[PDB]
Amino acid sequence: FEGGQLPLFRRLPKRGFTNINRKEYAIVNLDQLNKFEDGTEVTPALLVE
Amino acid sequence: SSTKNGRDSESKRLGAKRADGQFVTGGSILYRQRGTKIYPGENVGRGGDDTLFAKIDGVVKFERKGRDKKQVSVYAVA
Amino acid sequence: PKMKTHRGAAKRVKRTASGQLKRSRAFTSHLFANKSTKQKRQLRKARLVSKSDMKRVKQLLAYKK
RNA sequence: GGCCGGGCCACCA
RNA sequence: UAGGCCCAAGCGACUGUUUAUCAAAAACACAGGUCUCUGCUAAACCGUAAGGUGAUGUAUAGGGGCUGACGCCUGCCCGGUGCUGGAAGGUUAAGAGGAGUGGUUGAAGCUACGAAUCGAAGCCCCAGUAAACGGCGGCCUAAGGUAGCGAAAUUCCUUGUCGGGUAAGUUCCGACCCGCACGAAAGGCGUAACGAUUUGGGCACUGUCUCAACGAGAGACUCGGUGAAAUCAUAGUACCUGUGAAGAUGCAGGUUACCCGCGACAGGACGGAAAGACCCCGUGGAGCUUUACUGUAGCCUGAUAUUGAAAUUCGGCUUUCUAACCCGCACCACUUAUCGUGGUGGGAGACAGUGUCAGGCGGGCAGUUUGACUGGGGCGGUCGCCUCCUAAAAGGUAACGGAGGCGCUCAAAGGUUCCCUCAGAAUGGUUCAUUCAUAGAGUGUAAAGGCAUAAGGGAGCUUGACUGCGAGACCUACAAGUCGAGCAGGGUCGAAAGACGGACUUAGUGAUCCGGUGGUUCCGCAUG
RNA sequence: GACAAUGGUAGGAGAGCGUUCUAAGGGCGUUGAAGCAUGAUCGUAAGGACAUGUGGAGCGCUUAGAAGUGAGAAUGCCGGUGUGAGUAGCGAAAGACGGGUGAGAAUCCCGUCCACCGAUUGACUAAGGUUUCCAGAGGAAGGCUCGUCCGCUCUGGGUUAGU
RNA sequence: GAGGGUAGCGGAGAAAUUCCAAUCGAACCUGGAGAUAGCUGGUUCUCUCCGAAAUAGCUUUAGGGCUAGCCUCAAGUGAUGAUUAUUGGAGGUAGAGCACUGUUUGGACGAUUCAGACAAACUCCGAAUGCCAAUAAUUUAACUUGGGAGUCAGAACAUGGGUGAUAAGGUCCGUGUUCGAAAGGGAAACAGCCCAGACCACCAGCUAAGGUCCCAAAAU
RNA sequence: UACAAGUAGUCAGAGCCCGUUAAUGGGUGAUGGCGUGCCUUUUGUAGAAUGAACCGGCGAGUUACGAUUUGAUGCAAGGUUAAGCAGUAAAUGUGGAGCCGUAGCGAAAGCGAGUCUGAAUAGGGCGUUUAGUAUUUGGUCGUAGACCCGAAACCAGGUGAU
RNA sequence: AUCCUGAGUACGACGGAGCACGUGAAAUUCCGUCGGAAUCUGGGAGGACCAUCUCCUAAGGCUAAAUACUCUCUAGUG
RNA sequence: ACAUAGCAUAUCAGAAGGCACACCCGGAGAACUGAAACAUCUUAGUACCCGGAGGAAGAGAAAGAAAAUCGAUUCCCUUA
Ligand SMILES: [K+]
Ligand SMILES: [K+]
Ligand SMILES: [K+]
Ligand SMILES: [K+]
Ligand SMILES: [K+]
Ligand SMILES: [Mg+2]
Ligand SMILES: [Mg+2]
Ligand SMILES: [Mg+2]
Ligand SMILES: [Mg+2]
Ligand SMILES: [Mg+2]
Ligand SMILES: [Mg+2]
Ligand SMILES: [Mg+2]
Ligand SMILES: [Mg+2]
Ligand SMILES: [Mg+2]
Ligand SMILES: [Mg+2]
Ligand SMILES: [Mg+2]
Ligand SMILES: [Mg+2]
Ligand SMILES: [Mg+2]
Ligand SMILES: [Mg+2]
Ligand SMILES: [Mg+2]
Ligand SMILES: [Mg+2]
Ligand SMILES: [Mg+2]
Ligand SMILES: [Mg+2]
Ligand SMILES: [Mg+2]
Ligand SMILES: [Mg+2]
Ligand SMILES: [Mg+2]
Ligand SMILES: [Mg+2]
Ligand SMILES: [Mg+2]
Ligand SMILES: [Mg+2]
Ligand SMILES: [Mg+2]
Ligand SMILES: [Mg+2]
Ligand SMILES: [Mg+2]
Ligand SMILES: [Mg+2]
Ligand SMILES: [Mg+2]
Ligand SMILES: [Mg+2]
Ligand SMILES: [Mg+2]
Ligand SMILES: [Mg+2]
Ligand SMILES: [Mg+2]
Ligand SMILES: [Mg+2]
Ligand SMILES: [Mg+2]
Ligand SMILES: [Mg+2]
Ligand SMILES: [Mg+2]
Ligand SMILES: [Mg+2]
Ligand SMILES: [Mg+2]
Ligand SMILES: [Mg+2]
Ligand SMILES: [Mg+2]
Ligand SMILES: [Mg+2]
Ligand SMILES: [Mg+2]
Ligand SMILES: [Mg+2]
Ligand SMILES: [Mg+2]
Ligand SMILES: [Mg+2]
Ligand SMILES: [Mg+2]
Ligand SMILES: [Mg+2]
Ligand SMILES: [Mg+2]
Ligand SMILES: [Mg+2]
Ligand SMILES: [Mg+2]
Ligand SMILES: [Mg+2]
Ligand SMILES: [Mg+2]
Ligand SMILES: [Mg+2]
Ligand SMILES: [Mg+2]
Ligand SMILES: [Mg+2]
Ligand SMILES: [Mg+2]
Ligand SMILES: [Mg+2]
Ligand SMILES: [Mg+2]
Ligand SMILES: [Mg+2]
Ligand SMILES: [Mg+2]
Ligand SMILES: [Mg+2]
Ligand SMILES: [Mg+2]
Ligand SMILES: [Mg+2]
Ligand SMILES: [Mg+2]
Ligand SMILES: [Mg+2]
Ligand SMILES: [Mg+2]
Ligand SMILES: [Mg+2]
Ligand SMILES: [Mg+2]
Ligand SMILES: [Mg+2]
Ligand SMILES: [Mg+2]
Ligand SMILES: [Mg+2]
Ligand SMILES: [Mg+2]
Ligand SMILES: [Mg+2]
Ligand SMILES: [Mg+2]
Ligand SMILES: [Mg+2]
Ligand SMILES: [Mg+2]
Ligand SMILES: [Mg+2]
Ligand SMILES: [Mg+2]
Ligand SMILES: [Mg+2]
Ligand SMILES: [Mg+2]
Ligand SMILES: [Mg+2]
Ligand SMILES: [Mg+2]
Ligand SMILES: [Mg+2]
Ligand SMILES: [Mg+2]
Ligand SMILES: [Mg+2]
Ligand SMILES: [Mg+2]
Ligand SMILES: [Mg+2]
Ligand SMILES: [Mg+2]
Ligand SMILES: [Mg+2]
Ligand SMILES: [Mg+2]
Ligand SMILES: [Mg+2]
Ligand SMILES: [Mg+2]
Ligand SMILES: [Mg+2]
Ligand SMILES: [Mg+2]
Ligand SMILES: [Mg+2]
Ligand SMILES: [Mg+2]
Ligand SMILES: [Mg+2]
Ligand SMILES: [Mg+2]
Ligand SMILES: [Mg+2]
Ligand SMILES: [Mg+2]
Ligand SMILES: [Mg+2]
Ligand SMILES: [Mg+2]
Ligand SMILES: [Mg+2]
Ligand SMILES: [Mg+2]
Ligand SMILES: [Mg+2]
Ligand SMILES: [Mg+2]
Ligand SMILES: [Mg+2]
Ligand SMILES: [Mg+2]
Ligand SMILES: [Mg+2]
Ligand SMILES: [Mg+2]
Ligand SMILES: [Mg+2]
Ligand SMILES: [Mg+2]
Ligand SMILES: [Mg+2]
Ligand SMILES: [Mg+2]
Ligand SMILES: [Mg+2]
Ligand SMILES: [Mg+2]
Ligand SMILES: [Mg+2]
Repeated sequence: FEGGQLPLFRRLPKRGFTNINRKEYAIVNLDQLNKFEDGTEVTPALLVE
Repeated sequence: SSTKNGRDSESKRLGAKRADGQFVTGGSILYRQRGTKIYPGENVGRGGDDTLFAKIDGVVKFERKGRDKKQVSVYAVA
Repeated sequence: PKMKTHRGAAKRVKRTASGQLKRSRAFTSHLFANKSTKQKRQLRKARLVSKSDMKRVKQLLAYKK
């Protein structure tokens, strides 16, 4: 509340929307794959385990 | 009765914004004014509202021009 | 009980990596004949919520990460 | 704004 | 123990009624007058309804408004508002009526919408109505105040002026009319009688007074008994002049004063009592009003259901019918019953009533709103933006300080290249010429700052009054606002360097939410 | 050791005092705990001891934990007690004396005289109250004084309907 | 008189906002309920260090609030703080002047000219100061990021000004000090003036303003 | 202590009377200097502004759940469970669903140490070039009456015409 | 799949209500008024709507436990 | 007129009223308050009132959730 001055989150516009089908991925970088031995077969099950 | 007066506009904060001998970067405003009270000199530009601004990095120098006129230049620091 | 997010605020800002809030610009709805070309072009560019305003409104968006 | 020749009706940034 | 009386004026006719507990009155009522509604299941009123009051009444009756015995009377205005009646011309809702279109599946089809036109009251229009609301001039109107009264319960000026009354009369009485601002049923003017009414005068009479004295009793006072209260920071609590939050027991300097009672008095302790009723303030409350906003009880009107059969006439209109529905109609039974139910007649009848939907009216009732600044508040003025002065030679800087302007404009008054130079004066001529003329002209517009690099004037071409931006900087609480080199894309003008992202600069504007329109390699709820 | 700093409202920061309860450890107490009272005691403060009297059964200390944790003001709430003060008042009026009773008498009983009401201060019904009525005994409180008296206290009684 | 009836969004009223169980512009009781109170009052042990503000902007805002300003605590960063000297610069006040605008007095000549004046919104001129900077002396800050605030009634004095009347202990701005939040000495007394900033103790000393005949310390 | 002018004390001080937690002691006090209570509220109160007769007791920032920050501690590219079950109303064991972090940018599709805008191999915004997480003490905020007391009023359901 | 499989029903318009959701792109559920289906080649839903696909089979009824509370009772706790 | 309504008699002992009616289901349903005013909205389907019960009540055996499949209802955690 700003004492009756129009508050900041009313003087600014709304923007955008939310995608219902938004896909978010789990991310593994190359540096995190360095913990496996040479010749390993990397799989989501192995990354989770 | 009542006064017919009571009005004024917002003060516009004109005048010098950098000192003679001071180092400024390019784009720095040196002087706000109405008209050419001070003229643009060397490496100094004059904006649409008559603002004087430095076009290079360098040192501000206020100098006389002619008999009754002034100018401000900026010179590259060696 | 849980604190409640200010939903109006939540519709107008987004959190940045450093924890700041990216905001849209006022004066961008109508009356565009009265604002100059450069004014509108530069009003297309997003700003941040100022630190003075953050001091006032931070708790309203504590859950919006 | 609607309709008819100024009158009725309509108008929740 | 047992009326004081007389003269005169205002108000109200009268007896009566009223603020239990500061108002008894001129206020209310009243008999009388008038207007208006109401044909009986009356109107009006209470109640959601049933049921009631009205009334076991029936227009010589009942409700509501106004006036207020009686006497003489009650003028002008119907433009406005209300009320009443007309016209079904314009406008309008539900509903009907379906031309047509979008989405989807070449279509059906399903689906979202959708114009002809039919469609009530109201409102608009016309007329009337003033013992309806109201109005009763300063050429204007709807019309401009009749009778009577008038310095008044009304007259500001005002103690109007004159007369009477008194030695002396702002009151009183009688006149005048110059009625700030009387006036005819929110009645005018009178009026015998009446009045714990208001007002002026007089006789009687008096301790009301000159002017106070004495006497009786009850308290007070002394003694025995009994024995509270408000109040109270601690108190060994002086005055004067001063000081001080601007009126001192308590501070300063003086002055005065042995310690403790008792009877008295009220100048102070801003003495006690009641968180000032006045005044202001609170985005406090409550009651009341209305042509404040939004509603709503109710009522009016239309469609449709209940709800059926025939016709006539132009989807309607109209007429007839009976069998739904209705009867606070009659008789009959239950039943010794003015309820009810049933039966039979009569009346009425697809109306009414009631449900749902729709339009209208609706301070009758309800929830609320009705700004701030302000040398208290109100009234007046002001509220955003631009320029100047105040402003103290950076910037900034207040007052209901002193002055002005803005809510645009221009297709050139923008861009570029080329060229050009003013106002004024003097002197000559039935606008022109010469000479001076640093600008004393002009610059779209207010002022200031600038401008003869012209930023002022003219011409050619033109549209940079571009798209994507943007180092850095000014200003600044925020939101905003301002300036900007330079890079890229595509140009204009220029021989070229180069200039151009509107205008000599600084006003000419308004956030968000919502909605409309155009585009869109975005999303679009199993998939398209 | 030798230099500096240390006025302070709103307010920020730090360190401590004390109260009740809990855990663990270690103690005190009928050869007298807590509480209370007095004292010329100790600590920079909040505060801590000791001695003596009273009291008569619980209570410290250490470390840590938890709070209904600290009052002088709220026209604060409750209780007690002051002040005003031996002050105001003691609620419409005619009593006097004799005798009696008694610890005590203006005030109770009895007597005489006096005085007041008498369209009522008399008599009887109703409402309302509900034992206040009667007798004997009493005098703490109540009675605006007193009290031997009482509508007060104790004990025992009292209301009878065919009309 | 008795027995009954009308009940609070309501009754009743020969009407006064009048009565409805000793206060009726809407009775009383209980509940919602700890209504709400941007208002008043109150808010309890101690010491230690630091220590404000009474302003700006916006506000149905004006004795409220919000951000900024000023306080505190903690980490960072490190010359960026302060003062002076010197040097450079921006700007138009005081004064002065009349070159422009406006005002004004006396001559002269036939508007100009001679002489002499006036100005917040006049300037041919123009200080002192203050301000912005740059690189030596002294000095001790400064800034950034977070945790916690309070403040938004100010007052007098001096001085530059508006306003008022070259009135006000008036009012509104600029500048400085003090009070606020500051005791001590002086000004008789006396927040705001003068001297001066109290860690504690001392029956030591030197001074400030102000004083030295007695009150009453010190020069008759 | 009866010649004295006052917020009642304080500093100085004879006289008299006592004798202790034995301390450069205790009680009283002629006489002198200095000195207008406290609280609240204020620009400013001795204030003739508020509040308190006195004494005693009682009487006001609390707790729960979220957020943020600081300190502490465990683990660390990881940290941690919730309900539940077992257990003594315990600690604790088990429970990995879930949550936060290890990656951001964008309205989104998306792309990714980048990404968005943009025609751009340009410029610019936000990012990258490690540190988090769990519990808990303290501070503060939010939802709750939220430091305490106090309206006038509003609504609902009852009770009243002695 | 020869017959049966809940009819004034589902559903629709208007007015409302309940759904976190204020009529909105508002599906899904219920009430009043008025209208008003289909019949396994059927019907309903998958957030307007259409087509495909997917899931289901309304308009009849019954059902313990896990859950809520404490005037109580018994045994205990702080 | 048949009939029915009605009336008399015997038999049954079904209802009535109460509550801790705390929890539960339904009917009906505010206001102060918050929005720094206020009407939409909020307080809140809360308070109060009324009806019906049980030891629990309600719900319940898909014209469901979904989009790789699950398989009545309810309740706790989480999603958030
Ligand atoms: K008329
Ligand atoms: K008329
Ligand atoms: K006259
Ligand atoms: K008059
Ligand atoms: K007072
Ligand atoms: Mg200005
Ligand atoms: Mg321009
Ligand atoms: Mg737009
Ligand atoms: Mg009369
Ligand atoms: Mg009479
Ligand atoms: Mg009276
Ligand atoms: Mg009076
Ligand atoms: Mg009287
Ligand atoms: Mg009748
Ligand atoms: Mg009359
Ligand atoms: Mg009359
Ligand atoms: Mg007439
Ligand atoms: Mg007419
Ligand atoms: Mg119509
Ligand atoms: Mg119509
Ligand atoms: Mg007058
Ligand atoms: Mg006389
Ligand atoms: Mg006369
Ligand atoms: Mg009249
Ligand atoms: Mg009349
Ligand atoms: Mg007489
Ligand atoms: Mg006497
Ligand atoms: Mg006596
Ligand atoms: Mg003083
Ligand atoms: Mg004085
Ligand atoms: Mg005096
Ligand atoms: Mg004195
Ligand atoms: Mg006396
Ligand atoms: Mg007196
Ligand atoms: Mg008084
Ligand atoms: Mg008051
Ligand atoms: Mg008052
Ligand atoms: Mg007064
Ligand atoms: Mg109708
Ligand atoms: Mg009203
Ligand atoms: Mg209200
Ligand atoms: Mg005002
Ligand atoms: Mg005023
Ligand atoms: Mg006005
Ligand atoms: Mg200056
Ligand atoms: Mg300046
Ligand atoms: Mg103007
Ligand atoms: Mg204007
Ligand atoms: Mg030109
Ligand atoms: Mg140009
Ligand atoms: Mg779908
Ligand atoms: Mg789809
Ligand atoms: Mg200190
Ligand atoms: Mg000091
Ligand atoms: Mg603190
Ligand atoms: Mg501590
Ligand atoms: Mg302690
Ligand atoms: Mg104890
Ligand atoms: Mg306590
Ligand atoms: Mg007290
Ligand atoms: Mg007392
Ligand atoms: Mg006394
Ligand atoms: Mg006496
Ligand atoms: Mg006395
Ligand atoms: Mg006396
Ligand atoms: Mg006496
Ligand atoms: Mg007596
Ligand atoms: Mg007699
Ligand atoms: Mg007796
Ligand atoms: Mg006695
Ligand atoms: Mg007795
Ligand atoms: Mg009642
Ligand atoms: Mg009466
Ligand atoms: Mg009254
Ligand atoms: Mg009145
Ligand atoms: Mg009364
Ligand atoms: Mg409540
Ligand atoms: Mg309260
Ligand atoms: Mg300090
Ligand atoms: Mg101020
Ligand atoms: Mg506003
Ligand atoms: Mg001068
Ligand atoms: Mg002159
Ligand atoms: Mg002159
Ligand atoms: Mg000047
Ligand atoms: Mg002055
Ligand atoms: Mg002053
Ligand atoms: Mg000043
Ligand atoms: Mg100071
Ligand atoms: Mg001082
Ligand atoms: Mg002093
Ligand atoms: Mg002094
Ligand atoms: Mg003097
Ligand atoms: Mg002195
Ligand atoms: Mg003096
Ligand atoms: Mg000396
Ligand atoms: Mg002396
Ligand atoms: Mg001496
Ligand atoms: Mg003497
Ligand atoms: Mg003596
Ligand atoms: Mg004295
Ligand atoms: Mg003294
Ligand atoms: Mg203060
Ligand atoms: Mg004052
Ligand atoms: Mg005092
Ligand atoms: Mg006094
Ligand atoms: Mg007060
Ligand atoms: Mg008092
Ligand atoms: Mg007390
Ligand atoms: Mg709090
Ligand atoms: Mg805060
Ligand atoms: Mg079935
Ligand atoms: Mg709904
Ligand atoms: Mg729904
Ligand atoms: Mg929906
Ligand atoms: Mg459906
Ligand atoms: Mg039975
Ligand atoms: Mg039975
Ligand atoms: Mg029961
Ligand atoms: Mg029950
Ligand atoms: Mg509100
Ligand atoms: Mg019930
Ligand atoms: Mg029940």
